[PDB]
Amino acid sequence: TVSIQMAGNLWKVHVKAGDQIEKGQEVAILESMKMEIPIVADRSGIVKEVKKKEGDFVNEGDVLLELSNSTQ
Ligand SMILES: *C(=O)CCCC[C@@H]1SC[C@@H]2NC(=O)N[C@@H]21
Repeated sequence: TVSIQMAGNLWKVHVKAGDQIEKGQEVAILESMKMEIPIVADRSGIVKEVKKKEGDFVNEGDVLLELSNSTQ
């Protein structure tokens, strides 16, 4: 459902399976080779699955989150 938008490392994560998010709420943060980019929910929903973890490597179009309302 939600995906990373820049090359980097998933500095922090703020979602869990079964958690709730709302469009524009902070769900992760990128470090990007010493740059800083908040990662916010592309759409509201209940989280079904987190496709990465805090500290994982990530890239533009790499998966981040899967939502029950979007994986019906
Ligand atoms: C350089 O590679 C050393 C570690 C860089 C960590 C970076 S600096 C910008 C981001 N903010 C932060 O606290 N950590 C990330």
